[PDB]
Amino acid sequence: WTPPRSPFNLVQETLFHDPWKLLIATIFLNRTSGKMAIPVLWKFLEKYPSAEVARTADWRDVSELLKPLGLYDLRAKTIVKFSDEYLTKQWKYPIELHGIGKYGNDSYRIFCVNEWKQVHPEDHKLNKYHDWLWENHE
DNA sequence: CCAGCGGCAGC
DNA sequence: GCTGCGCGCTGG
Repeated sequence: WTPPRSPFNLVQETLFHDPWKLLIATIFLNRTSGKMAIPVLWKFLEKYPSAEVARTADWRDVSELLKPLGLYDLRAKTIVKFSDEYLTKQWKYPIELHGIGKYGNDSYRIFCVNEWKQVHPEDHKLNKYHDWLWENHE
């Protein structure tokens, strides 16, 4: 299953191949504009390229990267725990994991698995993409 | 110069 | 079903 590319160019479209990276991106976008968040996301993924590395990170280091985005303490701790649960819990949907709610779960179910027809997003950008998918389906 | 704004956990 | 977390951005 490969989610098709869209005219909205959501970052999920280029990260769906790695569920952990896609979900980290959704966390970076919590109450944070993509214009601010996504540049720092590339910085985060360089210093921490996988759940295995991020699980062992000092949350203070992560916080330093997140500082100018806001919500730098909460989310730094969330990212570490989420990355640990991502590899230790035997989840089917990432909503089961700490730090992922409906928005991250809707993203996973549209981009990482072929479940977009079962999804009813409430995020604006997800809705743009999902509405376009129902249109151009066939 | 100023204030409104861009998910999720926990209780 | 309510609150805290939070910065730089942006328009006026």
